[PDB]
Amino acid sequence: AVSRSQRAGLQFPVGRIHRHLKSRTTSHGRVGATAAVYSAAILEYLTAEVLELAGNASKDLKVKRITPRHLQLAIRGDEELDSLIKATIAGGGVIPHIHKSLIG
Amino acid sequence: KAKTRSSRAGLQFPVGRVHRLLRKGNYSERVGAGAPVYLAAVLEYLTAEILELAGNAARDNKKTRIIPRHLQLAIRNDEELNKLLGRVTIAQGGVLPNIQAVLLPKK
Amino acid sequence: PHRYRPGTVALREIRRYQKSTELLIRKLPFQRLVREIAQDFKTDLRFQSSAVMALQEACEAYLVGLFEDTNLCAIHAKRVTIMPKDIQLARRIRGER
Amino acid sequence: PHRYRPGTVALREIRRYQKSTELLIRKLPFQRLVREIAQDFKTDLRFQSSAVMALQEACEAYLVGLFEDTNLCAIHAKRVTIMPKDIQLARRIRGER
Amino acid sequence: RKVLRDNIQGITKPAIRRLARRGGVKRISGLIYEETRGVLKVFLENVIRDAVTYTEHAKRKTVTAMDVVYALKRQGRTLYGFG
Amino acid sequence: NIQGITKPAIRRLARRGGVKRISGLIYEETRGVLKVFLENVIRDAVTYTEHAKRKTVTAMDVVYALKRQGRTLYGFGG
Amino acid sequence: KESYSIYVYKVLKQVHPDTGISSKAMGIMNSFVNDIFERIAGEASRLAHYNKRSTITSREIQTAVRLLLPGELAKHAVSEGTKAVTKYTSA
Amino acid sequence: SRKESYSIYVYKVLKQVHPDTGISSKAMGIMNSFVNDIFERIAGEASRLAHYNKRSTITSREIQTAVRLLLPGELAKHAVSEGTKAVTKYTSA
DNA sequence: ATCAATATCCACCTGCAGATTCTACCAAAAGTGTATTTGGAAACTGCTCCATCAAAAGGCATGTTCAGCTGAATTCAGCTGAACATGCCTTTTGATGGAGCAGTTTCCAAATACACTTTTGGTAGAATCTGCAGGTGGATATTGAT
DNA sequence: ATCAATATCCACCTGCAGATTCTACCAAAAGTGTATTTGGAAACTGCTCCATCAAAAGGCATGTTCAGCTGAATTCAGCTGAACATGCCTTTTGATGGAGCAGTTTCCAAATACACTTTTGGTAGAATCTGCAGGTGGATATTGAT
Ligand SMILES: [Cl-]
Ligand SMILES: [Cl-]
Ligand SMILES: [Cl-]
Ligand SMILES: [Cl-]
Ligand SMILES: [Mn+2]
Ligand SMILES: [Mn+2]
Ligand SMILES: [Mn+2]
Ligand SMILES: [Mn+2]
Ligand SMILES: [Mn+2]
Ligand SMILES: [Mn+2]
Ligand SMILES: [Mn+2]
Ligand SMILES: [Mn+2]
Repeated sequence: AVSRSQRAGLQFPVGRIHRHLKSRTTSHGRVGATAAVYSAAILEYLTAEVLELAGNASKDLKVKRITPRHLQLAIRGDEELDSLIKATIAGGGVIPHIHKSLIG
Repeated sequence: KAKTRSSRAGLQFPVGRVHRLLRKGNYSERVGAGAPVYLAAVLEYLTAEILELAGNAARDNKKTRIIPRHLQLAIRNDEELNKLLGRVTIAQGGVLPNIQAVLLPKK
Repeated sequence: PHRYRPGTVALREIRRYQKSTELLIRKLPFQRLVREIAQDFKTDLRFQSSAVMALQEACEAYLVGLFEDTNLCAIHAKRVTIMPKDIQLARRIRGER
Repeated sequence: PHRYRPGTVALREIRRYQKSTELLIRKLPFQRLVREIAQDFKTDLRFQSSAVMALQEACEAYLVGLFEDTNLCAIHAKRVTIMPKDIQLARRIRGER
Repeated sequence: RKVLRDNIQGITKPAIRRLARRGGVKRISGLIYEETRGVLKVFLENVIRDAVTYTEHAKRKTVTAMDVVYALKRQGRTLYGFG
Repeated sequence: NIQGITKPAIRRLARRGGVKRISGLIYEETRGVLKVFLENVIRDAVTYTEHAKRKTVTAMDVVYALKRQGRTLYGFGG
Repeated sequence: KESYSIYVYKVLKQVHPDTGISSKAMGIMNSFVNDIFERIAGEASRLAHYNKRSTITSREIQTAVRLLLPGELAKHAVSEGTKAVTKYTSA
Repeated sequence: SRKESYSIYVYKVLKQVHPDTGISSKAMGIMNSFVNDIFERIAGEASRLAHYNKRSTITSREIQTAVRLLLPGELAKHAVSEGTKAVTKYTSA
């Protein structure tokens, strides 16, 4: 009582994120009181958004656990997530697409 | 008597300034004595490599003064520099003359 | 009345502009376009004149690069005429679309 | 007896491999190639088994990515059959050459 | 003051042709001139948006060449020649 | 070894990429590309290994190498 | 050896209490969070240095967010960040 | 105010390679962006290397590996030789 | 498009085992409280350089006419790549050891940070130098018509 | 093939905007002396990693046959390039107020730096359960043929 995450009403660990930011900058740089809070908040939000979309993907396949495939379905199917996350999702596969001129 | 660190390493490029910049960037907690030396040497070698080829381009166009055009001709005609700067734009550099063969009139 | 065949003068122009380095878009119209786009994002901006020139160098290099790639898409379809679909293929493959 | 037309099974396979996510190269050959290439850079190396898997994933995603652009290039040339010139165009426009 | 409108059409058909010539293009279909404008505007929108974000962050009212250079670097179109 | 990457395996990769009909010259072209890809990632990865004074290429070595090459991979430590 | 799994899992429970997450999927989420953090921290670091500052403040985090996220995502991210700091500085 | 630059060092190196040859200010602008760009790519990679290996200190060894990750083959080899040379010379006082 | 056979698919269940989840304990974070610092924000303000105005000129943009040759369409056949059933061997799989080796500690020598206190190289303009842009004219292609 | 009709060199010429030198403060490099880490070297673990071995299993290589796709060939409507007339608006050259960057100071609000005291998330064994992968039986899709 009381953790910085709790003060700010976040699940994500403000204390840790401050420590990481402090490591990026050095003892010769500085980190503001709230930069850790803000950063933590941004990370939690984007996490929730991906989990929200991937969770729908897994329910729509009637499945309890989110898997890499559901993460790929959710990401690649959402225009804003798709442009933000150009990384390769291990075990994601691709979205089914067959070009018009190739169908019988 | 004060003897310059660049001189101790046998360099033109400023070892002291490069050390200061390495600290200013907070790239890490400490900076070793040899890091700025080594880094100065690399930058100087790359500069030399580019001025050598740009200088040669200038001569081919019968000019005394290197311009961005010469710097471009020198970069793009060299395979490794072209790769090193493969996503860089050189203002007022132009392009290399290059016309695809199918576009030429068929004699 | 002498008359160059179609394509002779286009080849001459390629050689001419591939040899020079001058900006190929007129400066004042490009600057008005910068000012118009920027104003729709934020009112009452001023511009350093070098910032407008940096933008024009960038745009022109970008566009020349795109046309190089567009040209290879046309040639690939066994054409010499570049078309909107060549541009779009180039930008799709470049990851811009 | 029975025989599907050319293209029929092809489309069937596309649908099947676009549905699934299992790696499509066999692990042992792939692992063998990785170690061979690696040996030219540094002799006597071990590999975390996760490092080999990370490579195979990055590598399959890349080639699958590349076949997509390749296909767009073949379609652009009014073909349904990909050829090396299609791969070369895609790799060129991508800046890998 | 004065209203800014339609300045995209300042990017003329001959300027586009010229740019296409430097890019080694010999023949240009009629529809290219409007595709190119569209493509140009998007490119410029994106660089200016970033350039102005840098400007606002520095609490300036003036867009500096450095703002633009940083914007171009952000988008992987690194530009030499302007600081 | 590079021929360990077989015609049907290359065929499957193209299928996932939505390709219907494949010229016979593709399989060799693909192996050359695949080889250059691995050469570049592996070289960088080994450079990280060797910097760490290790003899064991780690998943993170590869992840850092992929990231360096703008082929960021998720699910192996970053 | 640190991870974000605990936190990812808590957030999973808020948005989908019925849903679980496989191990491999957790791996992706971890990569995701480390990636976005480095991107933002890095841009925020550059912003401060561009302006001859040594402090990464929440203000840099915000511009960094505006530079990195595509549109609706940025709007909402910015709102969440301000909401979190507001709550934090109230106490 | 004072605005530092690499211009006089570039100019020295130019004279060594081409005593007869000048450089326009615009070209010097480009050489300057070039040197900052490379400095930053190398310092950046070095910094990451150090952090990956839990090291607080960037030394010639980090710069070297960064050089090997950044430069394409032949330029890497020669840059390494020149850097190594300059360190061994520097450290022999 | 239907008459009929051949295989693909697609549901809806189902049972196993590889993964999950849950549950039980110990150190490095993470939080509190003092004390000490300091980076950068507020407050003039000197003073670049940005916007704006004017005005004269010609380089180019615009719009037109005309037809060369291009893109698009259509047709055809040699032949390349898909489909398949055949027959085999390489990859998968699953402990089992063995060992090489990543990953910890324990000194301390070497190296780096820090704090002053002198010294000097690099910078901002002033002062001098001089490459070449731009303008012109004949020599040398280059092209396109008979 | 010749030539006419233009385009394109290429070299010779010379004042001026722009580069190269020359000076004059100063910020920041370098020299010391002291305090502080660091991250190597040896002596050793406990993994994971390589290496067999050893089934059977799949998946690959193989050759045949032919559907249908790619290219080559041929036509032609009409798009787009070349040339031209006309004149607009960009470019060039200055000058001017004044916005607003930016260069020095000044003192807190906000930062680091300890010495604390708690607590949390990483870990290594316990306690289910999701869903893979099969097995049905039912349409479906696909292909040859009044
Ligand atoms: Cl803050
Ligand atoms: Cl060092
Ligand atoms: Cl089109
Ligand atoms: Cl081909
Ligand atoms: Mn507007
Ligand atoms: Mn070995
Ligand atoms: Mn201060
Ligand atoms: Mn044609
Ligand atoms: Mn036939
Ligand atoms: Mn001096
Ligand atoms: Mn001239
Ligand atoms: Mn199933």
